[PDB]
Amino acid sequence: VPKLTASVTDGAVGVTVDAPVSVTAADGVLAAVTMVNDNGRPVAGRLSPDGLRWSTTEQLGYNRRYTLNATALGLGGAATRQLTFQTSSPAHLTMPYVMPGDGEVVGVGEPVAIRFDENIADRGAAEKAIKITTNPPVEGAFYWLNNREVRWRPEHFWKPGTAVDVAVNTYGVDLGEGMFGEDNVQTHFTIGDEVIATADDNTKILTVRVNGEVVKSMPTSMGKDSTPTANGIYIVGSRYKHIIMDSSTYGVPVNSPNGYRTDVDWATQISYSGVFVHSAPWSVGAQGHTNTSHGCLNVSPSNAQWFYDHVKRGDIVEVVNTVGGTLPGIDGLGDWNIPWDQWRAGNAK
Ligand SMILES: *C(=O)[C@@H]([C@@H]1N=C(C(=O)O)[C@@H](S[C@@H]2CN[C@H](C(=O)N(C)C)C2)[C@@H]1C)[C@@H](C)O
Repeated sequence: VPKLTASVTDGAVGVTVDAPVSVTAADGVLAAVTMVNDNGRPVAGRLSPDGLRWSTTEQLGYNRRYTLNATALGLGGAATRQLTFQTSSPAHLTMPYVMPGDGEVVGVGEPVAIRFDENIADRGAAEKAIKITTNPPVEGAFYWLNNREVRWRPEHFWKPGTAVDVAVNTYGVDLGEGMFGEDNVQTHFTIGDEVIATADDNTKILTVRVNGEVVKSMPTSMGKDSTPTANGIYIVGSRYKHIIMDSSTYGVPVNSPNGYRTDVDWATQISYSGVFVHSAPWSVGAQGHTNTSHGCLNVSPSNAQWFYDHVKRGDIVEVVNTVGGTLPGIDGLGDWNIPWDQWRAGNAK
């Protein structure tokens, strides 16, 4: 008689739904295989052309009891078998979100970012549920920025032309304290040209290199000694054609000495802390000579629009020789300031 094997055991509980359920027959073929819930609704499944193996084709649900019926037929006759199991019952669910967006072309400094809408109690599980593929292949590693967002990057800036595939396979995974993934998330992106801009406080020149060659110099005026621009490696973020900056947000009333409601053009964000490269017509005389800002890299209106036009998310701004300290590794765009050994060793525990 034929032999039936399944990837689940009869009477099992807490069966995780991160995996398909499969049925195999030896010494015969599968005539039929059905799987239903406790309202007798069938789960989508597929039987191989050779009749040897069947598998479910759609996500199983949480809190469900499934009944599997299978019948195989061979030379020695027929065999019919049945089992029931129950799936995980989460305490909570969390949903993941991943940047950069799918399809995007990004700069050589862009990390893979996966953000959850709940605190992750088992970072180790989360990391293992995330599969990142790279071509040309390159070693990278996970580091957590806070309790909800993990980052991934190589030791050195990405090589242009690298395809990155990210499969966040969290559905059915116990992420700790009864917390399970709400769904999977998939994304794909590509690394473009190496663009690295360097602001040297010694010279007050912001020089932009594309694949190693200067294509632009910009006189700049960085943060004054009271509020200096931090040295470090910054990752380019969002850009805006026009933006305001209110001191009303952060407590300071606009009708106060240090208050400021300021219309700003051509702003390219390079740190979560609020450092921008932007249009500063009112500082043009100081640019290339004196620092005058609150930290932002002030450039001329046409130098700011050039930057907004030719610089992309993930490109790099390196700041050097100023009187500030270093940008925090965990700023949000400060990832490269954490030494590799510390980054690679991670903080999953
Ligand atoms: C660029 O100069 C823009 C930003 N304005 C700033 C400001 O005047 O405060 C700074 S950020 C500043 C640093 N910490 C403060 C804060 O919110 N915390 C205490 C955490 C705000 C920034 C470069 C433009 C608005 O001036």
